[PDB]
Amino acid sequence: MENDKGQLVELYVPRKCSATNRIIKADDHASVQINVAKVDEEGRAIPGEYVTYALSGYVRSRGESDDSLNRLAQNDGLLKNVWSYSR
Amino acid sequence: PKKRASNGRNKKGRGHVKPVRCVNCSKSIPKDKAIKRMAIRNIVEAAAVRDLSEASVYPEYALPKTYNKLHYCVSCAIHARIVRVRSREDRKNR
Amino acid sequence: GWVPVTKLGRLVKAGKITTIEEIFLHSLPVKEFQIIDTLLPGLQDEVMNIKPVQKQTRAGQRTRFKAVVVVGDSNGHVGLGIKTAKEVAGAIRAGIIIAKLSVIPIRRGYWGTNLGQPHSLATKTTGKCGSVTVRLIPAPRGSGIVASPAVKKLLQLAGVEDVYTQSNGKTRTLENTLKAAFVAIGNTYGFLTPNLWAEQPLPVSPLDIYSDEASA
Amino acid sequence: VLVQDLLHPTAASEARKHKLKTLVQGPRSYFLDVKCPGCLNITTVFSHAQTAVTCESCSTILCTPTGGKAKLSEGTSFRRK
Amino acid sequence: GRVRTKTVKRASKALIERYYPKLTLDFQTNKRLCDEIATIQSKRLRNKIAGYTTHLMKRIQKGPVRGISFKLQEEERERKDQYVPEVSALDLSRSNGVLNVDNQTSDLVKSLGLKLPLSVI
Amino acid sequence: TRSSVLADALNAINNAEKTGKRQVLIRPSSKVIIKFLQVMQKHGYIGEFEYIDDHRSGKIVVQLNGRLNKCGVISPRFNVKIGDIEKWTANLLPARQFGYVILTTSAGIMDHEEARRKHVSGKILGFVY
Amino acid sequence: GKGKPRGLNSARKLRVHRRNNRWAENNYKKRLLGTAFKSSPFGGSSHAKGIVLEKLGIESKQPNSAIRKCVRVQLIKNGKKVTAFVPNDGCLNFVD
Amino acid sequence: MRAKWRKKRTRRLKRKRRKVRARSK
Amino acid sequence: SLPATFDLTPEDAQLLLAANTHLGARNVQVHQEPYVFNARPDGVHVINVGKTWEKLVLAARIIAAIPNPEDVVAISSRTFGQRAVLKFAAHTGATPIAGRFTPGSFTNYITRSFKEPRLVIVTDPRSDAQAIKEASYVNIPVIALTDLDSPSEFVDVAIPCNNRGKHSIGLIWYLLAREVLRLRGALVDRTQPWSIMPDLYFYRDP
RNA sequence: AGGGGAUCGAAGAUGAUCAGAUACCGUCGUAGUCUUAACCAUAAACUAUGCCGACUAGGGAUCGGGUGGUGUUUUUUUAAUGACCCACUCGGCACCUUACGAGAAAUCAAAGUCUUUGGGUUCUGGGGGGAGUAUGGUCGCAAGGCUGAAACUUAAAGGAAUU
Repeated sequence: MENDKGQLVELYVPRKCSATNRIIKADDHASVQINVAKVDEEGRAIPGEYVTYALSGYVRSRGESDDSLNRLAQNDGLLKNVWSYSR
Repeated sequence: PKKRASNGRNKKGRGHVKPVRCVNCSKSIPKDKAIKRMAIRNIVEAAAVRDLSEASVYPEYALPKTYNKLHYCVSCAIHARIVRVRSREDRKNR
Repeated sequence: GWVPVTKLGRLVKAGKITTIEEIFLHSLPVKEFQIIDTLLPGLQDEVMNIKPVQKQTRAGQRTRFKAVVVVGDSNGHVGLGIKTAKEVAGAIRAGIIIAKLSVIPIRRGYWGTNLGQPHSLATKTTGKCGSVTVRLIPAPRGSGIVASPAVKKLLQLAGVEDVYTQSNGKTRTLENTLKAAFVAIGNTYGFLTPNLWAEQPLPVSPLDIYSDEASA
Repeated sequence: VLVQDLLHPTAASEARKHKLKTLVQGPRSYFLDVKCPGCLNITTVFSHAQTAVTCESCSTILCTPTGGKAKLSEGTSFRRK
Repeated sequence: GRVRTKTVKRASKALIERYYPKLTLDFQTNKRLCDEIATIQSKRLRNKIAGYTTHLMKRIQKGPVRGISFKLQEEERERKDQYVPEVSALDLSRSNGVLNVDNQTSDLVKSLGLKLPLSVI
Repeated sequence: TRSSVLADALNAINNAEKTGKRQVLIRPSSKVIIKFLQVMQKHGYIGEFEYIDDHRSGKIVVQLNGRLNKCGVISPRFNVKIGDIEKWTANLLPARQFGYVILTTSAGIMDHEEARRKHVSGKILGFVY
Repeated sequence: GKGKPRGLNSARKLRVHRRNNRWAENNYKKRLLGTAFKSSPFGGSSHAKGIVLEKLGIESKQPNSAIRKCVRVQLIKNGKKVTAFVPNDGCLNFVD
Repeated sequence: MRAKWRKKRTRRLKRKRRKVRARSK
Repeated sequence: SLPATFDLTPEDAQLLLAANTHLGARNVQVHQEPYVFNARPDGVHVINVGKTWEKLVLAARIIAAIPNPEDVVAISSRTFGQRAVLKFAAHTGATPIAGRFTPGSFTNYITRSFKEPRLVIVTDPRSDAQAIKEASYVNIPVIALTDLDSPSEFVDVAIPCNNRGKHSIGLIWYLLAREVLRLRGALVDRTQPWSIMPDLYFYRDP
């Protein structure tokens, strides 16, 4: 939130899930942050560079966390043919 | 409070059945509600077949078994120790 | 001495994490009441009441005291904790620790002029604990916290300057209505107000970047 | 699945659903051409005829009524139209 | 009853934990050795501690039991951790150089990796 | 039987959002539903809806982004005046900053803020936020 | 539908159902039936004078032990026999 | 009392009241 | 993407189909598992071994993303993967919970088995429900060797494979160790096969 | 009001047990239990959950119909048909596991989509007794059914669970 002069009021602008856009609550102790290492040419991971994926607690509880992760992985190019939009 | 999903016993979609009679105290109970135990016991008691075999005409081979179905009321089944109470978790067990 | 056990305790003691916001942002679990007081040194305590609870035994009762303690500074943080103990003072001491461990932040807002500082709540938020429901409707400036004295004190330690309140059910149960009110100020960030719609990069967890100062 | 294409279903999914539950409502029946032995006299016969069709030239049963698909006579040949 | 108390039970297991060979397979020889090892203020208590220890000394001879952890348990299983079958490690063996598969499994092979030995059943 | 078409469509949309689904099959079909979807698209609460056309009522498939919270209908369609708009927005919206009461009026289907500027009022359809 | 009519032209049904349902209220029945003007000894009045017929003494109900030192007074307007209560200590001596 | 026995008692009492009623009316 | 050298080689494909890893379960199959590929006449549902490889290498990248190689935790309650976890916990770092997993290693902060992991790799999620349940409370991603019928609750990364067999469980652990070791930078070239036998991770009957 | 009337059996007659037992137990036994024609309009008549419509977590079994698979078995080995196996579909009686969600809880695929309160519609309840009583109507041969109070009295009853 902002006031009239433009400085940013309200603290800790919260994160959102990468599958279904929803604010991750502070006490929502069911949401994990998936980190994927980046390979480059030689086939070795480069420490420090990660592909950050966030999944909310509700998606994990449903059991669609695996389905969502492959969709994001395939969309960003991590995986190739593990997902099918026209199921 | 409610105890079982099947309130009396095994009746969902009928509404009414022909009742049966208990074999012990002659109590009238619904056929579904009654607890039935089948008796497959032999016509002779435990052991004693060898005594029968020696005094048996023909090469034995008879060994008849009596078959009977017994219907017990809730009061008689518990009293006769045929049906015993269980815990709430064990109640759901079939 | 503290000798923290958790990774978060080691990080805050070493001085790596200097704000409670990072833990709130990353939803890092914490069970160490040193962590909360170190990052929030202006942290106060206010006990509503002590209600004994009795369990019947073979010979006499086993009277124990139940105390409700609120922990929270008046600028955006609040926490609640309930614990039973044989001694009333021990229950209060344990209640402070639990309420410290259950410190939650607040999303303040305005009834609206986009002019000053966040006084009321951003949206309407309610929480239910048993049968009691507590509605927190935003209120104009100068209205104040119109509610029961217990929840008014809890909201005054949460940083809210003005709000509207509605309650339904057996509100006389103080513990239930406190927790129900606590959930109400806990779901404020849950609401997705259209201002928080722009996409942002996901921050890397502090533990991942500070794994060197972890364990051993 | 939270992300699936309800707008372009696969062939297998559409062939499995009921005719009233597809993306667009369409029949599952078909029309067949049956010829009596010897004479051609082609005629069109529904899959579920609900009656006993006879070519007007020859008084011969070409199909028998059935609750589901009509059962054609043994001495007949069928072809999709 | 002769049910041993946990005090003599836990101490006896701790004695064998670090002292495999010291406690001999006989009661009298190691009964005084237990006194020399642990600070026991009762002659009766050390008598029962050695009795359970000697009995545990006999049982381990028959075979391993629960809660042994005697600094030598790993010695066999660190030696018995390299079975590594010499040739037939369930690969390129157990058949006539061809893998027995089915029709549907073959369609999986023709997906991307059709260059393999197949034996459709 | 089926009384209102927009009520079923909005209920299905709300259920899909609660189930974390980005799509929902709207199948009572209508023109009010289409217009109700257009005004939602104007404020970005939904994605893209494309209407499947059979020779019957029809079906609508709308892609949902994780920005909608609750969309409902106000049945019966009350005859809300121009001075009662503020009262309705004070009982159906969380805050005055956001939230749009979608009402049907003699100038078409639109939200409460546009009604104030055009100085017209009609029947109340529902609310979106 | 929450068990209630919800049409834009259905107002008589709600109005009628409200009329019968409000009769279950004790205050609604007490006011409209006007039992205070028929059966109430005071007849819808805050005070009522009378004549002290006799001095009375009643015992307390359970968990208690006292004599309340009441009085039986006949109201003037109604002419009904009504028991009263002299509140303060040592106040029966004043009355007669 | 049981509901059946209370209802039977008040029904018999109603019968007695109606029998007394028939004598005057 | 990837340098395209991580595709399923015929050597790895031959190994995977030799242990009957593609052989799934019967009609029991959750709707959350679309990896099934046709169905055998007997009733066994065939799992596409190709989708397993991309999911296997995805897990390897996730494991390699962990900076310190002790937050990785491999848990197994079934006796068919006890040796695989122990060897995986000795070749690629990580701490083993092979055998009994006490209820509270992740939540109770004063216990002698208290650890704070960043990634949990269970063998049978149905048989390791307690480990998954506690991992949910403390915000830790879960990687499971799941089958078509196995539940997917609180499981973020799935590894389609056969869990009703010592051969398949050991092979997946062996392949996961191979991929993660290459990504770390200790197994030199990615083309040369590993110098240890895949049967090392296997569990003997005695 | 007739027919029928074998077992069981409101009443009743006896045998006991018991301080008392016209109750439980035993032996008889009328009305009744069956049916014809005409009445009675009640029940824990309960799934204590009104009817219609839409959406929402999975899994298996089963009933009825339909579809497909050189599927199996069957008569004349092999056509049909029928009976089974597998897959799918529609309507059902239902069931197993979870709890997004609801509830005071017991529990619920609704008892969910209700303080983020609105799909359509009907009926009922406003503390416990008095009381479903009194009276007035109405139906019935009667027994009884429908509608249905007041005076007066009380600070408690009542529901789910914990020790």
